[PDB]
Amino acid sequence: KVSKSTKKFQSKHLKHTLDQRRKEKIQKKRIQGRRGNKT
Amino acid sequence: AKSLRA
Amino acid sequence: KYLKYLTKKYLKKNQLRD
Amino acid sequence: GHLGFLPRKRAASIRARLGYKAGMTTIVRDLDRPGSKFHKREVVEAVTVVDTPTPLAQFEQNEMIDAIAVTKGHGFEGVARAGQRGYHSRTSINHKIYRVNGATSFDRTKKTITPMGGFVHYGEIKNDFIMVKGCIPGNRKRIVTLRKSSRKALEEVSLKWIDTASKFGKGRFQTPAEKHAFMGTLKKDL
Amino acid sequence: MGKTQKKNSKGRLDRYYYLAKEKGYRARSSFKIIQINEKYGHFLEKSKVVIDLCAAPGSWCQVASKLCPVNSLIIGVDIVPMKPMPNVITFQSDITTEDCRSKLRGYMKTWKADTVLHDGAPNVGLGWVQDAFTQSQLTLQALKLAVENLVVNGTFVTKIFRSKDYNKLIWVFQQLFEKVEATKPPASRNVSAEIFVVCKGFKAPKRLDPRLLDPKEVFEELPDGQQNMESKIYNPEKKVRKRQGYEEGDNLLYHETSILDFVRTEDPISMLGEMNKFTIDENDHEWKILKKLKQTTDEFRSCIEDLKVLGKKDFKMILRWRKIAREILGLQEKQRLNVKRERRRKNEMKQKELQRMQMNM
Amino acid sequence: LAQTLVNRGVNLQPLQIFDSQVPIGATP
Amino acid sequence: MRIYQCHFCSSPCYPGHGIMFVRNDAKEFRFCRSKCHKAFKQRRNPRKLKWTKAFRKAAGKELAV
Amino acid sequence: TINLHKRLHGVSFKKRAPRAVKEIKELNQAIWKRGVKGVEYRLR
Amino acid sequence: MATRTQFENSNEIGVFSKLCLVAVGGSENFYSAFVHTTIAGTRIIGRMTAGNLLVPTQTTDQELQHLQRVEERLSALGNVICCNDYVALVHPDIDRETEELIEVFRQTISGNILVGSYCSGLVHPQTSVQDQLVAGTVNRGSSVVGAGMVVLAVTGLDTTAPELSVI
Amino acid sequence: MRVRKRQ
Amino acid sequence: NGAQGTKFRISLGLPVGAIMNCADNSGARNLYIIAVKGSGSRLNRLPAASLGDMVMATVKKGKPELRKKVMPAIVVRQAKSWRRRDGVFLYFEDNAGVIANPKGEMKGSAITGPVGKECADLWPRVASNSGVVV
RNA sequence: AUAGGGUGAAGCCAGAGGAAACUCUGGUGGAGGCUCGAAAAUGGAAUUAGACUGAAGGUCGGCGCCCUGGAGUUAUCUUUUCUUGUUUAUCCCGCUUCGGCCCCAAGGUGAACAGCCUCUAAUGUAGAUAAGGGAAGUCGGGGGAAUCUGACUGUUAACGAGAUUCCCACUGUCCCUAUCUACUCGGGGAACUGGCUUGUCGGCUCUUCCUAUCAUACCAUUCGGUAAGCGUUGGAUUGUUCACCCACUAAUAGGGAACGUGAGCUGAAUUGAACUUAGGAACAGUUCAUUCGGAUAAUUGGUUUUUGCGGCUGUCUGAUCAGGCAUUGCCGCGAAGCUACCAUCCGAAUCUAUAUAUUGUAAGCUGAGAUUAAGCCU
Ligand SMILES: Nc1ncnc2c1ncn2[C@@H]1O[C@H](CSCC[C@H](N)C(=O)O)[C@@H](O)[C@H]1O
Repeated sequence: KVSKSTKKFQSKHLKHTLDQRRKEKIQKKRIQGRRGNKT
Repeated sequence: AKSLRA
Repeated sequence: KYLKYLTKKYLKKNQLRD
Repeated sequence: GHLGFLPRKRAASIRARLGYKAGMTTIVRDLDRPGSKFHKREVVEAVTVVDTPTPLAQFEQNEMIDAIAVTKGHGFEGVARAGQRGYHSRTSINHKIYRVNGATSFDRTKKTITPMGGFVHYGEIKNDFIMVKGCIPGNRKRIVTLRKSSRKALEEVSLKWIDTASKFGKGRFQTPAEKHAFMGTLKKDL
Repeated sequence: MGKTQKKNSKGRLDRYYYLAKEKGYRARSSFKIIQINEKYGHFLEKSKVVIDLCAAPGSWCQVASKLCPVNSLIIGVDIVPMKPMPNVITFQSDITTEDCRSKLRGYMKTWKADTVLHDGAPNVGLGWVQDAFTQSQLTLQALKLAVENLVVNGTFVTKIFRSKDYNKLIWVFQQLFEKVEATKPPASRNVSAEIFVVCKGFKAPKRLDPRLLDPKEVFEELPDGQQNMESKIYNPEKKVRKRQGYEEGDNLLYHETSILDFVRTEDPISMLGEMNKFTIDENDHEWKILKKLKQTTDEFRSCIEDLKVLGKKDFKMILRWRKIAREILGLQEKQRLNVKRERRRKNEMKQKELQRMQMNM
Repeated sequence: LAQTLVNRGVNLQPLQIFDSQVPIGATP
Repeated sequence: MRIYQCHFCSSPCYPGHGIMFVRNDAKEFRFCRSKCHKAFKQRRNPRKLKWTKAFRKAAGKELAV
Repeated sequence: TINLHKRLHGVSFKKRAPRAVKEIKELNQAIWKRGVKGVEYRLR
Repeated sequence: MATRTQFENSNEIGVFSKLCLVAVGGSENFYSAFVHTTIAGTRIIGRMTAGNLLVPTQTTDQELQHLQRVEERLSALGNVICCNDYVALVHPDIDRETEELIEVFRQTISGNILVGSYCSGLVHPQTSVQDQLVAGTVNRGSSVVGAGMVVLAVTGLDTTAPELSVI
Repeated sequence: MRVRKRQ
Repeated sequence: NGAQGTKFRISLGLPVGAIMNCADNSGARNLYIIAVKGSGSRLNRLPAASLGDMVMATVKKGKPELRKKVMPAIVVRQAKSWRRRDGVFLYFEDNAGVIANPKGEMKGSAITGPVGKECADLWPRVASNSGVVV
């Protein structure tokens, strides 16, 4: 049985969280080169 | 070749 | 309940349920 | 296509300017055509039976005749031009007559030209029929006007067998008695 | 399609074509050996003797002349006439005949060529089933010419149309050279199936095997060893169209064996998928024993007369019948372990207690 | 100077030119 | 000119009807319908299917001797 | 006996049960027993 | 004998004849040179029959009436049976059940399994001495001597004088 | 005969 | 050329580019079709071959000396159903052909498997080399 | 509000090697930048009982604090169906609401959060099928191998859901289209001929016309005359070009429609063979291909909303029986109809309509049972 919190999150926040995850992955991939990226 | 009208 | 079920079945067998 | 048939409009009437087309069947004949690669051999071919008295609700053998009839129509269809297709009047020439019923000199089966269960969309042939090699313009139940007029026209046709199987499906029997003798005894017939 | 000119194609006219025209080179292909030589340490400058087979109209010869030492011996061999070039000795003769051998020997007085580079190609348009094979044959002939004109540790460069007979050429090259490698320069437009293979370190054997350079058995075909397993389960699978010919020793295209051979064999799957029939002998004692069984009835014999119309449900029955027929026919060590374990546990407990003594600082 | 012209593609011996790929009148 | 019998259902085959398959084994299979041909292609056993004459002769439904 | 197999022949499924009434005009229950797409071939 | 004839401008006398059975054609020139018959509605009589008469199953009942039928895969009886009144060479792979219908010897003409088409005796020029009867060509270099002639020895017009002398 | 087109 | 007599129409079932088995013992395995002799003319229509029709083919699989150039071939088996004037539609297991010369003599010495009746009649050499007919 | 699935970090416990350190194997623990959803050319001056919505109509982790034992059906069967310290962690199995880190919400199935069910004539688009071939179409279409290329180790290294080329397999992309289901033609337009000129970019492919004729006709092949009736192809765009390469064919002739003109792509018959003439021809007699056109469905192949028969998967009618849903749910066959160069029939060269058969042995014996005209016969 699905929990209520899961039901709410999968219908209210799942899409934008996935979009943000994709955008973060794209930013990470596009920044692999570009010498001058130090911690 | 030979035609019909020939 | 079992007696009621048996009586209903017997009535239906004799076509008296209605 | 052909510019000689330029008017693609419907015919004036079903009687193109006489017999009723019944259907088609198949025959096999012993060919005697000297000089041909099929000399002294057997050839199977399509023939059309035209009923010439009909179950409608409304010449000699070894001779070539021409049939005048109205083409079967198919209605409007979209030379890259859209319009009437069919229902044209057409004359088809040099169609050899094969028979003027189904038993040949080689097939000893007392059977009639009518198939098992009759033709499709046409009953049994209860009257005289003209059996013409090939296909004639117009579909079944149409009226066809037969008319008179190469070694082909002089060939003598020796019929060997006529296909009288049911056209109403993949028939395998020539007579109902043959089917009854093949299958045997059924539950109903007891 | 459209029956258009080749010059009207989208990639036929290229920047390499115009670059070769500007540089005076007779073909854009001249750039290919320009880049290949730039990949393998400028091996033309260290050659000093050059042989170029099928060099119409001399683009590679021009490149060699511009790159190799000034007074080198670039010799071009062709089948079509070639426009003469300065400091290049070009002549016309078919390389697949003794005339080419005689002319080359006349021109190769005593020197042995340090490099042989071949760029031959047929008249493409036949169908590519013969074009690729005839190009491979041309490459093998060029190798046969080169093997007798190359010094030890020589370089041989050739162009092969990729096809089924390309790994065979690579293997043959590996048996006569130290390092064999294929490549494709940028000026080798990526729609083309041509690949340029270069091989360095010529072995130059004293007694070379002629049959290693004979096309009669270099291009020998390979047999098949398929499992023949789908023919028992997936009978109505519409097996892949058999367009690979028949067996050499097969004339009737038909096989039959005794049923007892099927019983005694170790591989029933292979025999069921190959035979057309199993023969029954009615005067054999083994078949006399096998006949009086609960099997060998209920449409079994009829399934044996034709092993091509059965299906899985009958093949399994036959296999079960074959199975039926085959069936018918110490304390001190433990104490030491305990002692060492007790010592280890005592040491660990002592260390843990000492550590806990000092974790309230 | 001989090595330079040899690199250009001029066959010369001490200096007279036997054969040059490019003209010597325009060679720098 | 001879009435053959279908390889599958043993029903008569007449000139023109059916399609014949020639195996590489120089064996001719004559069929009376596309039904029999399709049954043969799927490697269906004629004796198992009840409508064929092979089933009827292998179960005593019709005399065979 | 009404042969609804012949009368409804060629009609799309989605309108078989409604149109069936048109070839007749508790019987509505017998018409719609099997839904829109299902009408018995013969009815009494 | 020295007889030269063609069937419709074809030198292969053995293909269309055998002795005598003559193929049915569009003329009577071939028959007059020498039984009009067809085998399965074909003119190749010599390569579809054998005798000193065996016909395959492809022959119709009518043709068999016109002229013993054998049930065996290699329907080209004239190509797999080189026979005379006494000795008959056969195909190596022929079935046993028809050998009882045909002295029968399973042999090849120097590796040629078609004994009835490469041997007529005259055998093809490629025949080795051990298997060898004279090895001689026919119809101007045709190694197929069984089908290129019959043996009277009727042969195609294209036969050269030395070849006819050998025959 | 196909008559030509006169000027 | 080299065919004996006339020919009738058979259902075309082998267009250009098709690959068929090699039924003679010349050392080849398959033949790849590149052209058809006397096919006709029509726009966008691929030339197609039937049994008994001489085509030009190349040996895709076989002895290297055999696949040196394009060569004539004759189709002897057809997988496409075709009509037989005796009154029967028929077809074979697979597409097969035999290598020959422009005059119609095969390079091999025997033919494996059944040979179409129509093909074994146009070409007397095929009838001589064939072991099985129909 | 910060959810869920998987993976399983420190730390802890039990074993083996080793002087330790440490490394292994098992469990536990539940963390994260871990992951997943000459000059031409048109002619010329969803309604009528049925159905639908289907409960999503400071912080974190684990342990401790809805199902089950009156009404409905009953041909047969069913006591049934609905409702009232020993801590898991090292320290001292559901739904709703002690220690590291810094707005409410039912049940059954789902060997997958998912999803499913229930209680309170023509045209166009999409989809499927199709004999033989298998990318022959077009600029260019499930596995294997090798090259080019991008961040970059210790063997032709590896890696990238990067690109290219070959091998095998498959395919309606094509030859060449045909059938079924659901919804549902604008063709066309809007620096001046002063009678010039000739013999010394598949960019327009339902077409029409010109002759300055390539072939066929008449006077082995060369030249020329009448002649426009008729016909003037399939592949490669894969290496090299100054522009072509390879075959079939009777031949694969040259041009105008302003540089043939823009919804798209960079750049009415025709012809060829075969027998005989005739052993390197022909007229006479005779038999057939190719192309084109007209028509037709006997057969062969294809197609199924007869949703005709039979099967299977999931689910629901208390269970068999008989049925419904899942856009033939997925399959096998297939009638009628339509249809195929994939089927058949016919054809001096000049002047009726249209906007018995099929499947396969029924429920409880049996080629049984079911369906058979709506465009079958009777
Ligand atoms: N069998 C053969 N023998 C000799 N030369 C051949 C040949 N086959 C093809 N050739 C020639 O080889 C040439 C290859 S193209 C030349 C490749 C090279 N880039 C260059 O320009 O020199 C073709 O033009 C062809 O004419």
